[PDB]
Amino acid sequence: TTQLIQQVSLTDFFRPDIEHAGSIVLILRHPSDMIGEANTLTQAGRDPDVLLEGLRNLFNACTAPWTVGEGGGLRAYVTSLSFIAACRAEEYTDKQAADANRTAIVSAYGCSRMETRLIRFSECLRAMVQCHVFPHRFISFFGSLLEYTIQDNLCNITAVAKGPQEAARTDKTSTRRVTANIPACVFWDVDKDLHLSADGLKHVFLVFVYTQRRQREGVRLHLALSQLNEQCFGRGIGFLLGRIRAENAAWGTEGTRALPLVQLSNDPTSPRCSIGEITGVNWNLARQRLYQWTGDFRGLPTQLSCMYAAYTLIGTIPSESVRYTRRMERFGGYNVPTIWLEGVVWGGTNTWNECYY
Amino acid sequence: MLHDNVTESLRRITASGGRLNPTEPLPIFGGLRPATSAGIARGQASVC
Amino acid sequence: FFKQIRSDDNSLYSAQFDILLGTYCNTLNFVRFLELGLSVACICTKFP
Amino acid sequence: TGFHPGIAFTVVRQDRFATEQLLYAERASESYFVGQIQVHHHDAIGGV
Amino acid sequence: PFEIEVLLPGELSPAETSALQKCEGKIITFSTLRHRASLVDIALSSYYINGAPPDTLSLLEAYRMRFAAVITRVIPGKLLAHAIGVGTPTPGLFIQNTSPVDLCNGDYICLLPPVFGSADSIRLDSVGLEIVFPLTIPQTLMREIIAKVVARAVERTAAGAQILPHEVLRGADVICYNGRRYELETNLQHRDGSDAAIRTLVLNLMFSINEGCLLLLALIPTLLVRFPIYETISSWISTSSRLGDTLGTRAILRVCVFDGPSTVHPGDRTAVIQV
Amino acid sequence: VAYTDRATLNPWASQKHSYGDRLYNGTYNLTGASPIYSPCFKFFTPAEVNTNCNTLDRLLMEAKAVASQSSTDTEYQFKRPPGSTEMTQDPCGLFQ
Repeated sequence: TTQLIQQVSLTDFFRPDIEHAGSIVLILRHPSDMIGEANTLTQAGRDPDVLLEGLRNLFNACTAPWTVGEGGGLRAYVTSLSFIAACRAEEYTDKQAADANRTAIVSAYGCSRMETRLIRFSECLRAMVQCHVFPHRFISFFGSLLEYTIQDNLCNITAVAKGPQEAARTDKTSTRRVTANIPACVFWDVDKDLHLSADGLKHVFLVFVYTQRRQREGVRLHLALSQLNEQCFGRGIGFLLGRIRAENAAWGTEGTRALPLVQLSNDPTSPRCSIGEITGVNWNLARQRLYQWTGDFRGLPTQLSCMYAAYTLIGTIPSESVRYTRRMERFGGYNVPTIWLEGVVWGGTNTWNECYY
Repeated sequence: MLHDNVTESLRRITASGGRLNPTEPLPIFGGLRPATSAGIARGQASVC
Repeated sequence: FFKQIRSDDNSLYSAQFDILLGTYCNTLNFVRFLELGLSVACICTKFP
Repeated sequence: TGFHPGIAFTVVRQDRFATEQLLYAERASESYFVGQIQVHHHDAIGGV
Repeated sequence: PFEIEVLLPGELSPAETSALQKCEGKIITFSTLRHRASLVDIALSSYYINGAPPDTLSLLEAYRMRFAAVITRVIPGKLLAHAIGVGTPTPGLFIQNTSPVDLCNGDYICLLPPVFGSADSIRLDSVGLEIVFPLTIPQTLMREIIAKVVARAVERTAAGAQILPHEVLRGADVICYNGRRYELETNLQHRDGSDAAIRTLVLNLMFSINEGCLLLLALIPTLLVRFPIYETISSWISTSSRLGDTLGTRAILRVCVFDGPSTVHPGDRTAVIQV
Repeated sequence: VAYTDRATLNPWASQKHSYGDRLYNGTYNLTGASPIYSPCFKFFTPAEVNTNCNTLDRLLMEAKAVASQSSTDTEYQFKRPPGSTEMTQDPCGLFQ
């Protein structure tokens, strides 16, 4: 009834040893595509190679740094949700839960070359949202972790693709069943902000809030759980994010007379330009003036410079009146508040809807 | 060095009179691997 | 530790145990002086 | 040009060789436990 | 499981029936689903409209209105296929990569008419028909391919219409994926598909954009510090909407690779799951 | 230690920050991006070790055919490919 996906990768962003069974795991595209997209989509005036500076130092502080460029299949493919949650923990509203998860992921990992890795990833995302290379097209989604095998610094993991959560058999734990586990920092239900009844079926989304200013950019990651419709979620999110939308509309771009067309077309006795002269023999004295309009529009907010969020459907919960449970348990050698979701069917294609308003 | 021509001629001269050298274009954000040669003679060469 | 499971859950189960594989020891032997060949180098006798 | 400056050098080189080894073990060197086998059905590219 | 059987023709040349065996895991597209069918509907002859061969704009419409299927195996006198349609639980579904771009795990599949180069296809001179197979590309790359190929066409019209060309450029366009650059359309000459298949596409795309960026400039003149005026609005909405439905993006398959190589090159076959 | 009549043989590659030490230590990461192997790396690295048993037990436990540090496919002796599991006995490396 369910399907599985296997993949081997480097363990510098993901550790299937400490991560609990049932957590979310994401994958990354090849970093070589970032520069090819940045040098062509960077806003006019901005420096396009600050991303390259921010990117090179990331792998310089990562094992096997001489293995970038060929993509033979031995790169850091997958990553964990808690990793990004800890990298951007200074931006979530739940101060204590954020910093607790941060120190926990620092201690449970190598804890020697981990803090440097985190700050490199932090400004890496900061430079990612500096040239309109938004990190919602480079971060895909995998199902919850089910089984793993590791020998040293290289792991083979398998996760569910789509279907019921407790329809698999992990077959090495105490029980043969697992449930979805998430850090309490990313969880954010919108219906209890929008003040509507929470009964019935609810969808799951991932959002990527963007802040665009001068030398100050921010990117969070929230796992929203709402009963709102497939497309109506966009109109719902704008009501809560109305501030950042207006901030971006004014601080997004930092790098002329009208014409009365309908007026002079409603009235006659205007200079006409019949097709007889556009045939193409002397098409300069025919169009000598005909108008001037002195018109040009170069610097204006595009629909891409005012974007502030991008969501995507992941799964639903058919059981009405969900009863998600939040509690603190040990994660390595530290305790972190995790929320436990039961009976969630994965599915849905990876299509991102961008909320630019 | 403060002068780019200095280090460029340095790398050029060093590549001259050797076997393994970085490729001429010198790509940015790469691994800097030498160009593969034809068949091998008598075993894997060892660096000194 | 309170619990509120419904008519069923998945954790009503999952036995797990540590086992012992037995112990092992060793026994020493005893040596007597007369059984050795060195006893033919002296005339042993008692004197309370 | 062949002018010898006032400096000397030492070289270091590492090589590897294939060799045939020889192993000896004791009678009761290890305790070995074998469990029971499991079957796992799964899909494939043409079949299962 | 719902399967469709394509009846192989009699008296086929050994060179043709051989090449048909090569395209094992390729995608065909059926007009109306039935357990038995001929070769006429698979061939290009069923695709062309108004007598003339089909147009890339129409090919996009054809792929939406028409139902797709996947070949599974070829018999010396029989051809079978499975559907991606209603609910059929097709087991061991594998497809062959036809696009020059690589694919990885967790990538969704979309269909696109051949735009880059000349479409490779089986040609049957004995019966007089040919079978054209569609391209399979990832989703994240689809929206940018269609935007680059049509922007290139407007360039050529600009260089010709303007008395002088504005030749100062950045070099050559290229799409990169998994650290591999494609470098499409090196030369300026060899206008094989400049205005051959994408002529009507760039035409409709050049008008609806011109009205949108002008109707606003003629409705409220505050932006930059006898007449219908309503029929134009209804005509613009109806047109811009329709052009939006055709230039859609709907995934049809997902690359689910178990116990195998992650990345796949053009020409290899991999197991996919019905989305 | 070996020759108890002089400090070092050459005073240019044996100090805390001598030229040879700065060139390769393993803790300075000067040749991090270089894909070629360097045989002189195992002689300039402090090789941290904790004291748990006596020197004889530690010596007898070190020689256990540790993993390789090169490649058997290329012809330039590149660095060890990540994931390749082949054990090669390494004498004269635990003796320096």
